[PDB]
Amino acid sequence: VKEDQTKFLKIKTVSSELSCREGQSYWTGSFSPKCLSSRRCHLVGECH
Amino acid sequence: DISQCPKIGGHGSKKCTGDAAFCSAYECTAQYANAYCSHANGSGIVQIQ
Ligand SMILES: *[C@@H]1O[C@H](CO)[C@@H](O)[C@H](O)[C@H]1NC(C)=O
Repeated sequence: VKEDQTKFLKIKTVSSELSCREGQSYWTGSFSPKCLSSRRCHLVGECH
Repeated sequence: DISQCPKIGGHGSKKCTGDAAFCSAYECTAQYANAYCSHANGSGIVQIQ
């Protein structure tokens, strides 16, 4: 009714972005080795 | 007891024979022996780092 109601619904367009659709993935980091050594003479244990 | 077998160029109480290492270390007899002395499978001196 004139001088009444007049309700406004607005659709603001904030932004348009070119998003990514990820495929495969994996994880990685930094690694360092540690070694334990044992020296045995011949015919000792499995020194064959 | 290996304390009885004489050391090379030494005196002992029992005739004693063995393998190559024993004959290199101790005196292996030329007569009838009383015991057989083999070298230890894995023995030695163990050192840790
Ligand atoms: C000597 O001893 C080792 C263990 O130190 C063993 O594995 C090996 O079979 C032995 N060898 C023989 C009995 O000829």
